[PDB]
Amino acid sequence: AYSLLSSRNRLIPRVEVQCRKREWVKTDPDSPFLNGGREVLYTPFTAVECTVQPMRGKAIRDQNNQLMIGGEEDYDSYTVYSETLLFRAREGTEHLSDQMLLPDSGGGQTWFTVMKADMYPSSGVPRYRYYLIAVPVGTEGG
Amino acid sequence: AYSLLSSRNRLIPRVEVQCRKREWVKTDPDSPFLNGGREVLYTPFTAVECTVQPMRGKAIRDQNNQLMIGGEEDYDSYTVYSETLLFRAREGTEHLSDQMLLPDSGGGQTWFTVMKADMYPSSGVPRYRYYLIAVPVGTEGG
Amino acid sequence: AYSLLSSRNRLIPRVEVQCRKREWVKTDPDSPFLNGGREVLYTPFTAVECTVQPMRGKAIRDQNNQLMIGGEEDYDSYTVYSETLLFRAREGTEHLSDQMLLPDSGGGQTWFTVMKADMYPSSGVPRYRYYLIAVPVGTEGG
Amino acid sequence: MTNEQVIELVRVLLGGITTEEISDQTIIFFWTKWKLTYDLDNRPEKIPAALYNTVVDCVRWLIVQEVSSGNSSIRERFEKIGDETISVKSWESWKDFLDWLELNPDYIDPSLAFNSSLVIIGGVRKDEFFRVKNNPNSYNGFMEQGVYPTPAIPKQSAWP
Amino acid sequence: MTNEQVIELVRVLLGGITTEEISDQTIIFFWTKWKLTYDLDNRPEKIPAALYNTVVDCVRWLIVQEVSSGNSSIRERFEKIGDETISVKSWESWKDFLDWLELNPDYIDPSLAFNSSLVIIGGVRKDEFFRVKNNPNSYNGFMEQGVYPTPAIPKQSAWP
Amino acid sequence: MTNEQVIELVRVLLGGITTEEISDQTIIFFWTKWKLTYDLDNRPEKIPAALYNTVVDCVRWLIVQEVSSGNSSIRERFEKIGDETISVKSWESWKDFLDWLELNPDYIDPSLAFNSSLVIIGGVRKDEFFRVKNNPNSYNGFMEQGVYPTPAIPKQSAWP
Repeated sequence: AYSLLSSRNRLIPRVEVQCRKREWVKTDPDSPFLNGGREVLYTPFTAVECTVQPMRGKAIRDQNNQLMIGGEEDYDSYTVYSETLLFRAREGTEHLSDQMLLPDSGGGQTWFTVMKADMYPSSGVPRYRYYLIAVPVGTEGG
Repeated sequence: AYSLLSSRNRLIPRVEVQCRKREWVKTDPDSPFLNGGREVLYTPFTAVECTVQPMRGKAIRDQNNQLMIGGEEDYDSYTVYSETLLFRAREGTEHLSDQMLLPDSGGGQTWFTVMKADMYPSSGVPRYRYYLIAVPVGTEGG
Repeated sequence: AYSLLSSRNRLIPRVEVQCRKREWVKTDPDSPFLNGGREVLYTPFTAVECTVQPMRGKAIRDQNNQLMIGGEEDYDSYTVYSETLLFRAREGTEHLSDQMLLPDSGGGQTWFTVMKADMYPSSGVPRYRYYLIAVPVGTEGG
Repeated sequence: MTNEQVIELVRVLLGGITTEEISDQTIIFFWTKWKLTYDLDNRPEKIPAALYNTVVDCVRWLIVQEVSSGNSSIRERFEKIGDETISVKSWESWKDFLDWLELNPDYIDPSLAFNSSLVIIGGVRKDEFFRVKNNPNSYNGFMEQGVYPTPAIPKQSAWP
Repeated sequence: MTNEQVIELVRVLLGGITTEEISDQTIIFFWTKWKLTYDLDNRPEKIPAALYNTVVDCVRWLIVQEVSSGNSSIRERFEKIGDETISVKSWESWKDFLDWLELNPDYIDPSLAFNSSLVIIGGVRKDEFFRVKNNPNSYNGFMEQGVYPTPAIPKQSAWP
Repeated sequence: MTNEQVIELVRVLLGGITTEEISDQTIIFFWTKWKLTYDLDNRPEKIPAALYNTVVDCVRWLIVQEVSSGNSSIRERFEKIGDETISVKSWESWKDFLDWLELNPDYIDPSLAFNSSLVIIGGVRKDEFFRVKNNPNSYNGFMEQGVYPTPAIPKQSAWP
C-alpha cells in the first residue's frame, strides 16, 4: 500500500483555509411552494492544509474582468489540492455545496463554491483535488 | 508470449468491487407491446481486483454539480482497470449492461453503468479497461 | 534497404484471423436497374499474423452502447496491424470491401469491415495498418 | 528454559520479529535440536550455549528464506496501472548480521566465556608441562632410537 | 529414517521450499542414491552423512534447474499491453549458498564431526609411530642398499 | 544400462531438460560412442566412467547449440507493433557449469574414485621402489660409463 503519499509533505509549503457548510430552509407560512422564501444556514470550519493555483490558459471565459452590455463584470477561479473532504450538493436533500474563502484579483477576499471533486477510492490515501468558481459579486451563490 | 502482465501486480494496491447483472421482462398481460410493464432482474457478483480513477479534465460536462433550469443536478464518472469481464448490452436480446457500486462526490454510494469496454484479443492477458457513468439520481438507469 | 522489419517479430505475440472477400450480383430478370436484387458472394481466407487494438479515446461516437430514440444500439471498432494485403471497394466494379471476424464487447464474434488501409510503397517491407468498424447488428454491411 | 520463553526471548533479541517472517514452529524445531544433543534437563550448565546456537540457526533459516523465493534475485520493481506508479530498487542485510553476531556472542548471554584463550604459550606452566610429560601416548625427542633400539634410551615419557 | 520424513526435513532446512520448485520425486531419487551406497539399513551410523549429501545434491539439482531454462540468461523484462507496465531485474543466489552450506555442515546435523583433523604433526604419537614402523610395505631411510645389497642393512622396517 | 534409462537419467541430472533443448537422438549418439570405446557389455566396471563422459559431451553440444544460431551474438531485443512493447537484455551460463561439473564428478556417480592421487612422493614405498628398480628399460645413476665402458659398472638396473 501507499506509504509516502499517506503523510504530509515536507518540501512544498501548504496553508489552511476557511470554509462553511450550507443548507436551505423554507420561510413563507402560506406559500404552497418548496422554495418559499429560501434561506441558507451556515456552519464554519477549516481545511487542514491546502494548495491554491490559478487557471493555466488565457481563454476568453477564464479572463478576470469581462465586458458585457452592462459593465465590466468580474470572474475568478482556482484549482485546489487538499486533505480535507468537501462535498457538493445532493438532490432530493436540503444540503448545498461547500464554500471556502480565498483571495481574488481585485485585492479583496471572496467565497468560492466547490464545483468538481476528485477522489481515488481504490488507492486509500486521503488526497483530493477541487475546482472552484468565485461567487457572483453582490450575492451568496446558489 | 506475455509473462509479467499475466500475473497480479505487487506494488500498486488494488481493491475488489461489487457488481450486478441486469435483464428485463414484460409484465402486462394484454398490452400488445414488447415493452409492457418493463422489469429488471438482478444477479449480484464481484470483480476480482480493480482500480478506480476520476476524469482528468475540467470540461463543463465533466463537472459534478450542474446548473439546470430545474435545479443543481448531479453527475459523476470514472475510469476502471479490472481483470474481470463485464459486458455491455446486446441488441435483439433481453440482457442489459452490467453495473457496479462505487463511491461518489456527495459522500454516498451509487451504481455506475458500463458504457465502453476495451479488450486486446490478440495479446491474451486478461486485462481490461472500462468507462462508467453514474446512474441518474432517483432511478435505476436504462 | 530495411532488414529487421522485413522479418517476423520474436517478442510480441501475434495471431492469425479469418477473413472473406465480397462481390455482388444482380438477380432480378426484368428489373431495369443495376441493383436488381443484390446478392453478395464470399470466398474465405486468413491473415498470416495480426495484432488487434481498441480505440484510445472516450469520444461519444467511440462508446460501445449508444442511446438512440429506438434503443441502446451497438458499436465497435479496432486498429489492426497485419502482414496480409486487404483491399477496399473499387468503383465501377463488382468488388466490395474485405471483412474479418473478431471478438466484440458483448462476448460474441462479429464481422468488421475494412475502411482505411495504409501502405508505404517506397519502403518495400510488407507491413500494413488497417482501421475497422463492426458491421451493424442483424445485417451484413454494404 | 521452557518452550514458551524461548520464542519470547528470540523475538526480542531479533528486534521484535513478527510471526510471518519466522514462525514459532521453526524456532521450536531448532530449540529441540540442541536440547537433545546437549541434554539441558540433565546438565543446566548448557543453557547459554544452547540458547546462542538456537538464535544463530534461526538467522541461517532467515537467510535461506530469502533464497528459494523471488526476493533474493530481484532488485527493481515498477507498477503502473494508470495514474499509480511505484518504483523501488533483506538477503544481503541478514548476511553481515550473521557475521557480526558470531563476533559478539555477549549480546545473547554474557556468561559464554567468549574470547579467553587467544594466545597459548607452552612450557610456562607446571600443570601443562606434567600433563604432556605424563601422557603415556606422548613421544618426545628423548626417544630417538636411531639404527636399532638400545637400553640407554627411555621408552616412556614420564620420569621414573 | 523413513521415506516420508526426508521430504519433511529437507523442506524445513531449505526454508520451506515449495513443491513446484522441487518435486518430492527428485528428493527420493537422491535419497535412494545414498541409501544403496551407504546401506543405511545395515549400518545406522551414516544417517547424518547420508542426510548431508542428500541436501547438497538437492541444491545442485536446483542450480541446474535455473540453467536449461530462460531464467538464467535474462536480466531485464518489460511488459505493456496498454496502460499496464511492469519492469523487474535465483541462479546467482543459489551458487554462494551451496558454497556456504559446504562450509557449515552443523546446520544440518551437529554430529558430523566436522573440522577436527586440520593440523597433523608426525612422530609425536606412539600409536602413529608404530603404525608406520610396523607396516610391512614401508620403505624408510635405513634401507639404503647402495651399489649392491649387503647383509649389514635391514630389509624390513619393523625392529626384530 | 539400457538405451532407455540413459535419457531418463541425463534429463534428471540436467534439471529436467526438455526434448526441444536436447533431443533423445543426440543423447544416444554420445552414449553409443562411449559404449564401443569402453565395451561396457564386456566389462561392466566402466558404467560410471561412460556415464560421466556422456553427460559432459551433452553439455558441450548444448554450448555449441547456442553458437551457430542468433542466440549467442545478441544481448538486446525490442518489439513494438503498437501498444505492445517488450524488451529484454544461456551460452555463458552453460560455460561455467561445464567448468563446475568437471570439478564435482560425484554429482553424477560417487564411485568415480575422484581426487585420490594428488600428492606423490617417490622412494617411500617398497612396491614402487622395486617396480622402478626391476624395470629392464630403466636407466639410473649407477650406469655412468664415462669415457669408455668398463666391467666395474653395471649394465642392468636390477640387483643380481
